[PDB]
Amino acid sequence: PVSEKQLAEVVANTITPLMKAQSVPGMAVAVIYQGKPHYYTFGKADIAANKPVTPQTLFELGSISKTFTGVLGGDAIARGEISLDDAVTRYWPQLTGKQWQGIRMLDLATYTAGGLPLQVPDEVTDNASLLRFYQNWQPQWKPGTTRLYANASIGLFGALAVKPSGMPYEQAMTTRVLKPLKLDHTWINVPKAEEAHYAWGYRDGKAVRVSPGMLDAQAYGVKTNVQDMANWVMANMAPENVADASLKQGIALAQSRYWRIGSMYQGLGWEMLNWPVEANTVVEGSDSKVALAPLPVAEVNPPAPPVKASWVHKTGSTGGFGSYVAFIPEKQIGIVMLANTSYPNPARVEAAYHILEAL
Repeated sequence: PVSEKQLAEVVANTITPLMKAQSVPGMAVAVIYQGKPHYYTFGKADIAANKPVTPQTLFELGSISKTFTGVLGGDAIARGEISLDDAVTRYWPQLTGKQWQGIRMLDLATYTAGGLPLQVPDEVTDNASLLRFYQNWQPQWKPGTTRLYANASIGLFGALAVKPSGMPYEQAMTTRVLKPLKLDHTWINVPKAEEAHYAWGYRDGKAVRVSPGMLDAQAYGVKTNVQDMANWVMANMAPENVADASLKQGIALAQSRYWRIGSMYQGLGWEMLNWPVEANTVVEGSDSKVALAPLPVAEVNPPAPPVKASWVHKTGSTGGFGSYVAFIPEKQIGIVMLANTSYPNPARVEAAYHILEAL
């Protein structure tokens, strides 16, 4: 049974050399081992103000925000409010272009609509321009044939998934997901009273924070601390412990397997590989060259329910932040790495695999 002081040793020996090689200002780390969350903090949250990183320090999750979007969407399906096979036009009737015919909610959620772009153009600033962007979009591929990771895709999924609730995205997310799991320090909009905890991200010696953007909340705008994130991983790793029924099923639906892309499977927000897996496979798959590339998919119909023998993970970044989350349900172990500088994905995955290897 790994000793507590042995776990502390492993973490330090992997993280300190990482921060020195990658010039990382600060980092909060959480390792889940045998039903227990272990926190480790390093460096500075604010270089100028010389504020240290603490368990209450808030970091920008960037794309890991998509795991929340997927679970919220999952909860909505579990309630009967939406169906994955539903047409997108059912929820947004103004989307009249013929190219939208045949596109389902599943496609928006899993990046298989046919080439929706990585980013929403900054030229888009309101409902009118947002509608125009989608009406004029010309697909490169037919639906359900190619996966192309994109904010413009799952971003719209989240915006539409909450319409039946009648609540605004931020409210739906707080009342159906955050409050039930007691994630009291997870925000889309950081309150005045909590700003003292919001770290600064760094890029090229400059201090930056994420900028407002269309569909930002649904695709990359969540901020949180290592504690709420640790409890987020535990809720997803062991969903039987979740009290609310729709939420519990929502989490199962987000970890289901809808498509196979080589050795990886696409869930709602979450990405999975079968466990056991070699390090090289997870690491090279995380490189922008593969991760952002368009690749062919194989449909998993019926969708396969959650497989415990899986490596479930998600990378996430913003201009000045770099984060990573990974867990293996069968072994009940997980890891959270939040940093205030965006360093290469491969280096993040390698560090996490090494640490989980010692458990």
